[PDB]
Amino acid sequence: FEAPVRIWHWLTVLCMAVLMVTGYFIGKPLPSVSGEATYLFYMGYIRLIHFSAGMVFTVVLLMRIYWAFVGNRYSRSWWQGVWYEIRWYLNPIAQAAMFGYFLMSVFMIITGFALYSEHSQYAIFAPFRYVVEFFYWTGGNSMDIHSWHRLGMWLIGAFVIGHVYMALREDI
Amino acid sequence: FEAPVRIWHWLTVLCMAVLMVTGYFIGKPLPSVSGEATYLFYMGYIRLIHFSAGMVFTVVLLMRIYWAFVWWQGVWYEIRWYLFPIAQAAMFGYFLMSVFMIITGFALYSEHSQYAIFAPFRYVVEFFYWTGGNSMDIHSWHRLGMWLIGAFVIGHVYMA
Amino acid sequence: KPRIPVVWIHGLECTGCTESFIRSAHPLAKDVILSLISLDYDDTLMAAAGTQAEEVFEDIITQYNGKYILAVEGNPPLGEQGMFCISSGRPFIEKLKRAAAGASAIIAWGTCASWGCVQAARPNPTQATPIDKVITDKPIIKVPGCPPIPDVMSAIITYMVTFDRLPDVDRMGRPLMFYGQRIHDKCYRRAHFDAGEFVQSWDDDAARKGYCLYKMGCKGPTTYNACSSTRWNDGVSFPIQSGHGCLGCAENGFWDRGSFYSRVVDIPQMGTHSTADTVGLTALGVVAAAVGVHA
Amino acid sequence: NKPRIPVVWIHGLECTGCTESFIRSAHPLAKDVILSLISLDYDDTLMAAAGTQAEEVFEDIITQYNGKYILAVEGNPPLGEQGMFCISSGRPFIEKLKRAAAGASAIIAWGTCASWGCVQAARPNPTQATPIDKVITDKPIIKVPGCPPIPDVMSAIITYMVTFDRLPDVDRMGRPLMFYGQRIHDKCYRRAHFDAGEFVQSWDDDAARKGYCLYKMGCKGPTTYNACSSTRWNDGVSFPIQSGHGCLGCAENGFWDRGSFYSRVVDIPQMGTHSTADTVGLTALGVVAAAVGVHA
Ligand code: HEM
Ligand code: HEM
Ligand code: SF4
Ligand code: SF4
Ligand code: F3S
Ligand code: F3S
Repeated sequence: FEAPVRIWHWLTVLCMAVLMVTGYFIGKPLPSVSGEATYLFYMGYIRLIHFSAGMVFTVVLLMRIYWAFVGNRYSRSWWQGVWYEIRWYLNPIAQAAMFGYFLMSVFMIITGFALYSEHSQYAIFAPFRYVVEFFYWTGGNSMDIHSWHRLGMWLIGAFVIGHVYMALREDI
Repeated sequence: FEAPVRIWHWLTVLCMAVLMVTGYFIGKPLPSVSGEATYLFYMGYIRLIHFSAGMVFTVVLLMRIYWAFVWWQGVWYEIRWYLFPIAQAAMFGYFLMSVFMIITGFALYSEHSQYAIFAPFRYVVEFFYWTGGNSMDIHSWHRLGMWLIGAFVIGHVYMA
Repeated sequence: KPRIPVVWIHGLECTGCTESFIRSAHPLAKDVILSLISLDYDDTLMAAAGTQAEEVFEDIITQYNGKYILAVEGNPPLGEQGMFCISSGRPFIEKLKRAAAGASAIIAWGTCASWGCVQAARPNPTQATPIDKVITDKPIIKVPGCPPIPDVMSAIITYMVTFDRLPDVDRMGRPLMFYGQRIHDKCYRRAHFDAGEFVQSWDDDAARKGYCLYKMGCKGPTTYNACSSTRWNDGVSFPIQSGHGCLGCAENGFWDRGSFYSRVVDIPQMGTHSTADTVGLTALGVVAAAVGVHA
Repeated sequence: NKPRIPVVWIHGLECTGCTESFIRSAHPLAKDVILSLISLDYDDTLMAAAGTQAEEVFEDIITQYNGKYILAVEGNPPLGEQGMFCISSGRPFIEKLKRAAAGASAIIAWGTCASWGCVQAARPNPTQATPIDKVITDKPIIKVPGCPPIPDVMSAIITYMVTFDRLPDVDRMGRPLMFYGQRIHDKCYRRAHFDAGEFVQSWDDDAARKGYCLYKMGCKGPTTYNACSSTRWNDGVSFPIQSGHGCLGCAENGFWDRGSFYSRVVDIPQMGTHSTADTVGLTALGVVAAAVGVHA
């Protein structure tokens, strides 16, 4: 068994809200506590909720993308790119927004997993270890992965401020 | 102030979500911090965000009715019948909790040596004392109210 | 068993610190003097004067060299070759250095010895200087305040006698026990501060209900001392409790920190009820005026 | 010159591991401790005098320096067989202990033996071996547990008491806060693996060769207070976990009787980040794979 099609959107939103709130505090952690670190795991739980929200998010996102593809794009190699451009200068800047949004999510996954699979996951995560070499090729290290990952989160939050105001503008 | 009726909904949900998340932590506070309390105000901010979200919320609820709606023994003839599909009684109950959450919530905020327009809320305190309790019970019933709302919110997320 | 020798000398001062010491409720100053220490020199209380007093001084610092505690009240002036404070025809700073040289530790009583206090305020006519700027080769325990709390003074004394050690100190040389926290962090009026409930003028309704004195210039938020917890004169009161804001008298150069009746700065301040009352009336007025009942 | 503080070091039922540990000290060397910081006036393991000469030393020290010497105790007294499970000068060791403690200013309880009872006190404790604090009740006793305690911890506690002229601050149990204030598990360099859910499952597996956590091999780090994970052993060369064996819990009271050393510790919160998130991912990947029809 499964459910209605809007479940697989409210999920992503739930995942998104969690990956943001948690990922935020992985980089700018909450105030410090004090006790006996045997019985305390606050930061560890934030990271855990993050990685596994990122698991769910990743699965849902990829199935949700697989269908839009199979179904022609949306509506029920740079040619199409250069042509998207001519008709693009005349709602055409709103599609490129929803597209950029799904492009970010995938970037947040490629980068997010490069970090997660690092300490020798040694299985199906083998490709993500090109992302690392790439950032090294850039003349950087895995710290840059963290930085670009944190940036992606802010960029997503930008669309969300737009996409939310744009939706609430459908309070006709 | 004569914008859509969409606006006065999403605000309420925003207020609700805040008054819940904040009110929760006024009662079961977050882990302790340590430093110098001159530069620290975490609980104080939580309490501040609460009281003032409770302000906005109250105003908007006092207005999501005067919008909704639009002698003292003449209205009686038409209200008495509701006193004697049943899918309104839930939406009605919800608005009733909100008002209970306001009466009790302000009862706490107001009786703090305020001399104002909050004078009626004092009765709420005397009522809880008449009950054979004190303002701690106001705190308890207030907290319970939050759970009950979350129950509806829990239920109203049926889909319809 | 013999009692630890204590030499108590006085520079430029008001004798407020000596006075404070004898206010001690527990232990009584009487019992400190008879049973806990050996107050071997103290101009205020000793019988001997002049050449007799000088003989006592010399005898103690010689006989107990390296073994006595030096207690310093007041401070030395550098102006006029030190002759702004004269002891036995010579600058007080000479007696200070001589006494310091044989001491095992120095207690700097009050703001005077610790920092400079009132005589060091603008324009410092006598070039009054705190002890630690003059003596650099000895452990110096600063016990600031004008004066310090009587029972704090005696508690520090009993600590050093009983535990046979100097109290742990901050980077300023203040005993952590009584100076580790700010007045403002143990003030019984913090509720009002945090609510935005302030005295605005003397003897208003707010003052008669014991509201916060922040707006009356209370320097509590920047002052380290024990007055809000230990309190004064056998726990009877402290400045804020009797309705005056903290002057900051335990802090370095507090006399020159602007008027005592001027608000303190760079202290975060955001009331709970003062903010929420404002958010309420902002919303209520936006509403009442739209309906038409601005009146 | 300057006199050194007199120290009387007596031995009950023990393995002499604590004395051995003491002389392992890297800084200060045991040589310099004996030469310059203290006066080791009685110590069966090292002293020249034996027999009646040893007895004379003992009597002379505790009498001359009565109320002024430190009593260091290694091992513990047996209560069984009227105390004759441990005989010193033809008499019960406990009599020596009591006589020594009566004149001491303070007592150091070296190791788990003196602190708690250690191996001889394990089930069924044939000799009724008893920790010092159960026998001596009117003197300050500083417990320095471990089997044995860390060499440099021992010397550091000694240097502290000499230099600062006082006893170290202690917990409710009498252990010095400085070295026993935290758990092995709270300063273990393998926490990263613990926290990720990366464990050694059997000896010399790939996990073991990468230095993964030893929680599932029975490590009692989570319940053991000691400095082994920070201070380390033998001039900071290693400690049990670093060389691949889990903590036995040797600084803790009755640790011998806390089940097998290769049995997991209980009531210790443990939820791995990568272990949980790997599960969450496959649970979701497998739910979808089932619905699409590419199961297995
Ligand atoms: C909307 C998607 C996501 C958002 C908004 C998000 C947000 C964040 C943020 C802000 C950080 C902190 C970066 C820093 O300051 O160092 C973070 C860390 C991290 N994220 Fe994400 N993330 C997302 C998706 C993912 C995914 C799919 C994974 C894959 C498992 C992932 C794995 C990680 C990892 C491994 C870290 C750092 C862990 C650590 O070393 O503590 N993220 N995330
Ligand atoms: C849906 C609306 C509201 C929810 C869910 C809510 C939730 C809560 C909760 C759970 C508490 C914790 C009480 C406890 O455990 O002791 C609390 C405290 C409080 N609430 Fe509300 N509340 C709401 C509305 C209001 C309103 C309108 C006011 C009026 C200003 C108010 C004022 C307070 C006050 C004054 C306190 C406790 C004061 C203190 O910190 O000592 N609340 N709220
Ligand atoms: S500002 Fe002064 S009166 Fe107000 S809480 Fe702080 S110390 Fe007390
Ligand atoms: S269980 Fe043992 S090996 Fe693992 S982190 Fe804790 S102390 Fe270290
Ligand atoms: S004035 Fe001085 S007495 Fe205390 S209250 Fe302020 S430090
Ligand atoms: S066994 Fe003992 S040696 Fe330390 S590592 Fe555990 S306390």
